[PDB]
Amino acid sequence: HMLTNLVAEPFAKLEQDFGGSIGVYAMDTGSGATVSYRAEERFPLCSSFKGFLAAAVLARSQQQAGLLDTPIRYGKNALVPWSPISEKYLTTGMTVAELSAAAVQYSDNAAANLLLKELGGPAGLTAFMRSIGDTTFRLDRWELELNSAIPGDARDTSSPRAVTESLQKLTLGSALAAPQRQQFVDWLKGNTTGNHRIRAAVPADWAVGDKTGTCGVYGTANDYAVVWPTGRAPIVLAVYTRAPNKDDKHSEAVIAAAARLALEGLGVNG
Ligand SMILES: Cc1cc(C)c2c(CP(=O)(O)O)cc(=O)oc2c1
Ligand SMILES: Cc1cc(C)c2c(CP(=O)(O)O)cc(=O)oc2c1
Ligand SMILES: Cc1cc(C)c2c(CP(=O)(O)O)cc(=O)oc2c1
Repeated sequence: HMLTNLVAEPFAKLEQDFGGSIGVYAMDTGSGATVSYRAEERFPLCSSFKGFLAAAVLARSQQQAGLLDTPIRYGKNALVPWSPISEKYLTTGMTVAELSAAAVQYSDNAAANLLLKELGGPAGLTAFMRSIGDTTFRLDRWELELNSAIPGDARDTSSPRAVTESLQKLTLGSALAAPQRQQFVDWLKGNTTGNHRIRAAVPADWAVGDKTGTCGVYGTANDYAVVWPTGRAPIVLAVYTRAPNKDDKHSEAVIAAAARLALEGLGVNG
């Protein structure tokens, strides 16, 4: 409660300058201290579901040996906008692991949709999240229909708190077996799309993995991350934004600034 009260005023100023709503939940996994701002509100997931998608693939790989090596072939009709890796292998195919890495590290849309199909669609990913104790997450649609980000629409949303809680379980807790857990961490650490978001608030000598999302309407974009400061326990945090008007633009700088405030609220110098 004390740290949440500590950052309420700066968060309100930040979201008023942004012109929308900012949702943050940050957890110090050492002390258990947390910072919350709109942490229970629903925000569109956008591409941030793709991280949980790769975790679901890894969970299944614990039950099905060789799943990660399975080649997947696809047609030109799979190549929806922003498929930067999968479009280069259209004439060849890619493995499940390569699709997962592309979905996490390049936010590749075709890769995400192909893996969603393997897992039974949006309801299958939602079922995985329920299995780890997340009752908030819901995926309803595919890329790119899930970007609609309609105000008040619960489809394809979660809350910052639920995102952080599930991310902790999958990267630091026991939701995945140790080898799969480290693979998930390694994919997040290799993400290329988040340099202007949470990472922009993280000192160079701290390890960080993240997954971004950008819906492109209603000022809606996000990032979640696990941060390993040196000499203390890791921090898990989620930063989500939205705004009232369809033509409102998202802001990467606002996401980075919100991450800075969350870390400052936890007393993590850096
Ligand atoms: C690779 C892929 C992509 C999509 C979008 C789907 C869909 C949704 P649609 O294409 O019907 O709009 C359902 C499905 O079952 O498989 C997919 C596989
Ligand atoms: C896509 C996916 C993956 C897994 C591991 C599950 C689990 C674990 P399961 O009990 O099936 O072994 C529960 C579930 O309901 O959905 C999933 C969806
Ligand atoms: C059409 C499109 C698709 C994506 C995946 C993006 C992303 C990557 P994401 O943040 O969703 O992971 C950033 C962006 O600014 O525009 C996009 C536009």
